[PDB]
Amino acid sequence: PISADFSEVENAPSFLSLAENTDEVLKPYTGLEIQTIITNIVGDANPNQSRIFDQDRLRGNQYSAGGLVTQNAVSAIPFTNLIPRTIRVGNILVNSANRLQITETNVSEYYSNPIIATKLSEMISDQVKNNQFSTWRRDNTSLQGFNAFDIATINTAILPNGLSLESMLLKLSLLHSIKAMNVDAASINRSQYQVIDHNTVPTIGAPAVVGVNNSPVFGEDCGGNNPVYPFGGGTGAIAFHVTLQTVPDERKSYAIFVPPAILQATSDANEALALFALSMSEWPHALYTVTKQTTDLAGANAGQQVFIPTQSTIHIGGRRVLDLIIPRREIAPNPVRPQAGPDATAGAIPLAAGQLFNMNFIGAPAFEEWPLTSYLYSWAGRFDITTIRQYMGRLATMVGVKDAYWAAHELNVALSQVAPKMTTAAGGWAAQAANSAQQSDVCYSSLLTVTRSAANFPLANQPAADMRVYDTDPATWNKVALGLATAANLVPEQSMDVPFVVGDARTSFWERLQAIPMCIAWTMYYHSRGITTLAWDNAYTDNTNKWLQKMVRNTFSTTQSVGTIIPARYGKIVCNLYKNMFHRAPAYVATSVGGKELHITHFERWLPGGTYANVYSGAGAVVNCFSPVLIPDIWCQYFTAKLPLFAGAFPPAQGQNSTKGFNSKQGLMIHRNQNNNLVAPYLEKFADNSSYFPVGQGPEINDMATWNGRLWMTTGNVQYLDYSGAAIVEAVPPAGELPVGKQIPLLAGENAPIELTNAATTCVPRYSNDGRRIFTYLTTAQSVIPVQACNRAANLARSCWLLSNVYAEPALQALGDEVEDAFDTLTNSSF
Amino acid sequence: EKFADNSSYFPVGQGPEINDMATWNGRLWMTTGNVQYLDYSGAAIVEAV
Amino acid sequence: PISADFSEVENAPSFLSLAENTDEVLKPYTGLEIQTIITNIVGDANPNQSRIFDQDRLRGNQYSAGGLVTQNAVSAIPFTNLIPRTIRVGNILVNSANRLQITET
Amino acid sequence: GVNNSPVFGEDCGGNNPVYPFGGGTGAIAFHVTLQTVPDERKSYAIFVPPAILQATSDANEALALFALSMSEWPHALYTVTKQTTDLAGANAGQQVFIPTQSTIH
Amino acid sequence: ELNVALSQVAPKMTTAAGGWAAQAANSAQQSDVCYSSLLTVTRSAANFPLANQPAADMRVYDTDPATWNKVALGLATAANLVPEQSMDVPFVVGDARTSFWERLQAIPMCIAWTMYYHSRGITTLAWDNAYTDNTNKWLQKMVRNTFSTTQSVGTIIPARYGKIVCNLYKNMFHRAPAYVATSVGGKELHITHFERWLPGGTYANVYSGAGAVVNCFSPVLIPDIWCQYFTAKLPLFAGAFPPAQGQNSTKGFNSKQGLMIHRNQNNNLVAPYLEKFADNSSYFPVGQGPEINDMATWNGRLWMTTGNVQYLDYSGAAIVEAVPPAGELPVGKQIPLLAGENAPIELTNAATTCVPRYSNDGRRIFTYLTTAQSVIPVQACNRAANLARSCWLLSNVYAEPALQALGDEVEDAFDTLTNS
Amino acid sequence: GAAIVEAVPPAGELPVGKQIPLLAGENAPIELTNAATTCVPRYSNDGRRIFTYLTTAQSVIPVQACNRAANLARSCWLLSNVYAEPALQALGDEVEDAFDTLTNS
Repeated sequence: PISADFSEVENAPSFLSLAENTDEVLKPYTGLEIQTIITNIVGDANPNQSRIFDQDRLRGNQYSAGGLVTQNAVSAIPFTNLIPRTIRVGNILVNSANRLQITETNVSEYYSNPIIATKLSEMISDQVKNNQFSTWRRDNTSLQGFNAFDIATINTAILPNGLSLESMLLKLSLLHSIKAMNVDAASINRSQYQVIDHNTVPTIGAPAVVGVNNSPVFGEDCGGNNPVYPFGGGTGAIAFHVTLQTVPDERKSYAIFVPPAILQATSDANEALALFALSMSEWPHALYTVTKQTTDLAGANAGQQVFIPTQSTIHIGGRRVLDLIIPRREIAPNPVRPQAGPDATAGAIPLAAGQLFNMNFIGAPAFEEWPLTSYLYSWAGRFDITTIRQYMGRLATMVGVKDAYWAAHELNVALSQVAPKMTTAAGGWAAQAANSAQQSDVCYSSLLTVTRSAANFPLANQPAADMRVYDTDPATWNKVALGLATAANLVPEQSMDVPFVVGDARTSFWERLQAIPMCIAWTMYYHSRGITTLAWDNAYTDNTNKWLQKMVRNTFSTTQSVGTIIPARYGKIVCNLYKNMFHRAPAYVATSVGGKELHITHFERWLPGGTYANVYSGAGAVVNCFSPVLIPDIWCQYFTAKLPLFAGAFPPAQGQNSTKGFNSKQGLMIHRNQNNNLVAPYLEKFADNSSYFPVGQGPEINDMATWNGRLWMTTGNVQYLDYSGAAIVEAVPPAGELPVGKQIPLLAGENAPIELTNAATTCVPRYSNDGRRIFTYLTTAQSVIPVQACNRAANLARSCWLLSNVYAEPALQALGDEVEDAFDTLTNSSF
Repeated sequence: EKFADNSSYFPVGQGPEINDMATWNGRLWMTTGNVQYLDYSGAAIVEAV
Repeated sequence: PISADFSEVENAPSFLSLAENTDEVLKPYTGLEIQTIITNIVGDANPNQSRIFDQDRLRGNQYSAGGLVTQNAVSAIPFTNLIPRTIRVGNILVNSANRLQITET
Repeated sequence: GVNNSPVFGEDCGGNNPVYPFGGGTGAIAFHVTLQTVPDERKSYAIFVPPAILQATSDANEALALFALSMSEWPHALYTVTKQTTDLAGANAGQQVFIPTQSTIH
Repeated sequence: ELNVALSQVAPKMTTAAGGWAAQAANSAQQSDVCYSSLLTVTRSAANFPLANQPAADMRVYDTDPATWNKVALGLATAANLVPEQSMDVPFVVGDARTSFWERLQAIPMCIAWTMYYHSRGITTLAWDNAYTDNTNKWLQKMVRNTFSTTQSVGTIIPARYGKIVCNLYKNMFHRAPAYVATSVGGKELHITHFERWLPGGTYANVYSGAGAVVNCFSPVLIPDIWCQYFTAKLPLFAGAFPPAQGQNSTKGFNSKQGLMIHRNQNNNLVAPYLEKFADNSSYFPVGQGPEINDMATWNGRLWMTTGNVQYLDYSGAAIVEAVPPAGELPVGKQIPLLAGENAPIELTNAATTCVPRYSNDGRRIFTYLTTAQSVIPVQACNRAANLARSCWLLSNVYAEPALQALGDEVEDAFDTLTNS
Repeated sequence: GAAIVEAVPPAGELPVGKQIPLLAGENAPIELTNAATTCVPRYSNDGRRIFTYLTTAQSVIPVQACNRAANLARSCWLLSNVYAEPALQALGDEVEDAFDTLTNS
C-alpha cells in the first residue's frame, strides 16, 4: 500500500515477519486484482464493449516536491511476451540488429504423486489372461480400440514415479498463449507492442496475424516451407500405427497410445491428433510470429511489424520421433484405413518440403513415416483457442487437468513474460535507443537476464538450462490414458473444471498482470539484502565471503533427495513473500521423497548460470550496482496488501510534515569517517565496526536503515563510496540518477511521470563485489536537512502518487464457471 | 618393558621409565660377555662402544 | 558425505559401528533414484542437458590446495558393459590385439 | 548383431553357428508326448505349458524365448556395432563392441 | 542384481600424480578390466570356441525340467511361486533406461567392496598370492571366509565376511540389496550377490603411467568421490578432505587419540601416528593381521597425499611389492572432454584410501615421509596446523577465502527463516 | 590508511636495548630478544586512532594464528621453565612425570 502519512510508513510490517511461513489456504492469483484498479472494468465480464486496447497502464495524479499536481501521468505495464524482430528506427521499419532471446528448460522425470493399478488392470490380469493358462485359447479381450496383445504388453511392470502432466500441458499452455494474439484488436493492449519498440503505435482495426516461420532476420524462418526444428536442425518423424506390431523393432516403448476420448465426433476430430502430437513431442516445432500493422508516433508510416513471442523461444521437449497407436473402432483382428483407423490427415497448409506434401495428405497406412516439423506446420493456422479449450475439456474428462494446467500456466507466465532492464535517469521516463543491444536486452520476472542466441538459427550450441520442469513419460501415459492406473493428481473431472484462462480472449492482458507480483516478490527478495549486481553475477564461486556463495547456492534448485526434486531454500522465502504480501498462494505441483509429499513452485525451480537484472545509463553504459531492479516501484507498492517497511511510498506533503526518517532512538548511528566533508545516514550499529564484511557475515536485514538509505539517495546528489570515501569497483550512475521506468508513447491529455515517481528507489547498494560495505554519502552542507529529518526536526519534499488503497477480496468466478445459466438449474439433481 | 616395542625413539616429553625388573634383566644380559648395544632395528649408535 | 570442515570428519562413524547386523525394512536401491544424485548437482557452469546421452559424468566445481576454483571439472563414470573389439588407434579404427574377457557361473 | 566380431575367432560359426564356450551345437526336438522322444532322455523332457504359447503375440517367439532361457548361455556371441567418430571429428566409423553379458557361461 | 554384479565391468586404475591418467591405444593393460567386486575378470587364453574352460566366479542356482514340468501342470506349488499380476513385473523389464540404470547400480556395490578391502590394508599381492604361496594362517583364513567356499549338499552356502559387505551396504546407503531364500541346515537364511563369489583370481591392482604393475596398494577400482558423494553414512578412514584455506581445515589424529609415531629418523624417514603395535611391529603373528583402526588409516592416507611417499618397513628396507615411482596415488580413467568442461586438478579424481598395511611376507608396511618434510603433517596431527588438500565444491562445501577474517558466531541470515 | 604526524621507524624496527661490550664466551641478543615490544601506539597527537598494519599477503598467517589455526615463531629466553622445543613434535601420552611425583608434584 502507498502511504497517507509517515505514521504508516513507520507502522509498516517488517521483512522478517512478512517472510515467515503461513498455514492459510489461499486463493490463486487470477490477475484480476491489478485489473480492477487500472481499467474501467471493476464488476464483471465484457465482450467487446470494454476497450482493453486503451486501458493498458497505471493512471493517476501525481504531486511534485515543489507543491504542484500533475493531472494524468502514466506508468507503463512493464511486461510483454513479444520481441520486435522489426524495429521502427527513424519513423520507418528496419530489421533488427539483435539476436533472439531464447530460454531452455531442464525436462526430467521425477517422483510425482504415486500411481496404482485399478480394478480394470487387476481385472485383465486375474481374469481373461490368467484364465488363458488352462484353456489352450489365445482369444482377444480387446478393451476399447486396441488389441489384447497391446493391452497385455502395457498391463505390465509400472514405474514407481507417477506421471506429471506438466510438459505437455505447458506446451498446451504455451501455444494457447501464442494463438490468443489473433482474437481481436480491442482485447489486446497496445502497451505490450510498445514495451521494447517504444516508437510504435499499433492500430485498432486489423488484428494481429499469428504466422509461422516467416521472420525476416537472422534465419528464423527455419524452413519457411521446408520446416525443421528451431533448436537443432532436424525434421523429426511421426508414424500412425494401429498396433504395436508395426513399430519396427527399435522403438516400441516410446510408442504413445492416442486415447479415443480426445478424438470424438465433436470437432474437426483430426486436429486433436495434431494437438496430441504437439503436446507429446517437442517445443518449439516451428518459430511462430505475430505480425501487426503499426504506425509511428505522429502517424504517417503505417507498416507491419513482425514480432516473435517469448513462448515460441522456450526449448522444452526431447521427443522428436512419435509413433502413435490409434484406436481401431470397437473390436477387429489385425490386418489407407487398413485396420479401421478413423483418420490421419496432413493439415491445411500446402507445404512444399523434403517429403513434398501437396496440400492435405489423408494417409494412415502401416508404417510410412512423415516428418513431424512438417506435420505440425500444416496444423499451425488452425489451432484457435476455442479448439484448444474444448480439447482441454476432453482431456479433463479422463484425467485431472484443473490444478496442473494452472501450475503449468503460471510456469508459462514465469518464463514467458519478459521485461527490458532499466535506464538510469534523474527524473522520469527514460528509454534506450533504436537498433541497439540495450533496447532489446531484457529480463525475466525473477530479475534474471534472458539469454539471447549466439549464432544464426537452427542452433547447434544448446545453451544452459534455466528451469527444472517435469515431463510425461510415454510408458505411464499409455496406461493412465487407458484405465490401467490412477493417482490422486489424475482423478478425472468435467469440462466445467477447466481453468478460466483457457479459450478466453483476455489472456495476453491477464498473463502480463500475473507476472507483476512475481517480480514484486523477487524484487523484495533481492532488496532486503543489497548485494548490487556484481556480487550477484560472479558470486557462485568467489573464494571471498562464504556467506555470498551460500546465498546464490541456496537460491537455485541444485539439490535432490531420492530421485526427485528438492526445491530451493530461499525460494520459499520468495513464496512466503508472495503469500504474506498478496494473501494469494501460487500454484504448486507435488513431489514425493517417500511417503512425505512436498510442494515446489516456479519460485523454487530455477537454475544457476546467467547474469542478473542489470541497469543501463542514459548513454547506454552499464551501471552494475544498486540491486537487481526491474519494474519501477509504484508497481512494487500500490498493488500490494502488505509491503515490508524498507519499500514504502514517501508520503505526501500534508501540513508542515511530509517525509521523515529513523534515528538513534531506533538503534541506528551515523557513520562519519576520516574526512569531515561527507557523512552517511543512520545505518546500523555494525556499520562502523565492519568496513568489510567477515567471511560468514553479510548485510543484516534492517528496514529502518534501508529506508534511511533510500531516503538519502532520493536527494539527488549522492556518491556510493566506501567506509573511507574511496571509489568502488562497481559502475556508478553519472550523477544523482536512479533507475527509471520505460517510456511508452502518450495519448491526448496524458502526461509523463515527473520526478522519481516512475523510478525504483528501493535498490540500496549495501554489499560491494569485494565484500566491502557500500555507504551512501552526502556533503556536510547538504546533509543537515536529511539528518534533522531523521531526528524528526525537519521535513523532506518528495514526490508521490495521489492514489488510494483499496485491495479487494478475491472473486472466484473469473469468467469460468457461469453455471447459473437457466438450463442447468433444472438439470441440477443429475449434476 | 611393554613400552620398548612401541617407542623405538622416545617422545619429546618421555624418557626411560624406571623399571628395575628390566634394568636387572639388561645387566643380566651384558654380563654374558658378547653383546652389542645397537638400536630398535640393530643399527649402530653415535656413542662410543 | 563431502566434508565441509574437519568437524565432519571427526564426527563420522567407525568401521565397526557401520558393519553390524541391522534389522530394518530398507527398500532396494534402484538406479532410478541414483540418476538424480548425478543429475541434480551443484554447479553454475553446468549446462544441464536433459538427455541421458550427456548426463553421464560427475560434473562439479573443484577447489585446489592453493585456493583456486576450477569451474566444470568431471570425473568419469567408470562402469561399462561393452568390450571394444575395434579400438581407435592412431586416429583410425584398427581391430583389437587383445583377447576377450569371459566369466563363468 | 550376432556372431559379427572380427578377430580372435569370435565368429563362433559366423555362418554355421556353434557354442562359444565349447565345441557343440545342441539338439532340439519338438515332441508332443513322452512316448515320442529318443527313448533315452525322457527324464529331461521339458513341458511347454500353453501360457508361454499365449505370452507373446507371435506365439513362436515365445518358444524361442523358452529355448533360450532353459538351455544354455550364451548360445552365440552378441555384438553391438555403433557409429563412432574420433576426438575432433574426422574419421567416422563403426566400432564393434561385445557386451559383457554375452560372455557369461 | 546379480548380473550387474558380474556384467558391469570396469578398468582397473593408473598411477599418476595429478588427475586423469589412462593407459595406451592397444595394450593388454587398457582392456585389463575388473568387476565391481575388486576382482579381475578372467581373460580367455585360447581361441573361440574355447577348449579349456576356466574356473567359475559366482555361484548360482539352476532350473531343472523335473520340477518345472510339475509346476507348469498344477501338480506342484511352492512358497516362492505364488502367481501375481502383470503390473507387479519389475519396471526395469522393457525400459529404454536399463543400461544407464545398471551402470549406476554397480557403483554402490563397489563402494561396499571398496570399504571392505581398505579397512584392513592387505596389499594386492597378499590377496593374489593367498592361494599361490602362503605360510600365514591369517591370509588364508581371509580368502577362505570372504568367498563362498563351503558346500553342504546342493545349496549355496553364504560366505562369512561377505555379510560384512552386505552390512556395509545397509548401514551406509540405508538400502538393502535383493536376496533369495536358502535353507542350509533347516534354518531359513537369505543370500545376496555379496555372498556368492568363489575364491581365486587376480584382484584389482594398479598400472603405472608406463604400464607396469603397481600391486602395492589395497585393491582400488573407482576413485574417492564416488565413495564420498554417493554415501549417506561413510566411515572415518575414507572421508573427503575439507577445503584448503579455512579455519579447521585438515588435521590428523595423534597420541591424544591413542596413537603412536614411529620416527625412524636415522634414515631421515618418519611414519604417521599409527596404532600401538602389540607384537605387530615388524612381522605380524602367524594367524593375525592388521587391526581395524580408522584414526590411523585416515592418518596414513593423510601422508600418502603429501607427494614423496615411501612404503618401506619397520627398519626402513624395501618390500617385495611394486611401489609407484613417486607420490603417485592411483587416479581415475580419463574420457574425452566436452565444451566448457575441465579435467580434475590435483588428487581430486584419485583413490587415496588404499593404504598398504600388510605385506605378502606377513610383514607390516609403513608409510614414510622424510624427517624434514613431515614437520607440517606431525603438527597437523598435533592439531597445531592445517593442511591444504583439493576438494569438490558440492552442496555444502564453499570456497574458503585466504584471509580468514571471521566475525561473530550465529551467522543465520535467511537460515532461521527456513527450517533452522 | 594515511600517514600520521608522528615519526615512524624505517621498518619493522622495534626499540631495542643498549649494547654494552661483551666478555669471554658471551653473546649478544639475537632477534627481538632485547627489544621493547609492548609499546603499541593507539592514540595519536591528533586525537586520532593509530592502526597497526601488515600487507594483505603477509597477514594470512597472523590472522590464522588469531583464529587458532596456526602457531607463530618468536624468539625467547630459556629461563627456569622454558625448554628448547624440537622441530618434529612427536608427542606421546600425557602425564609424563618421571622424578616429578617423587618431588612435590
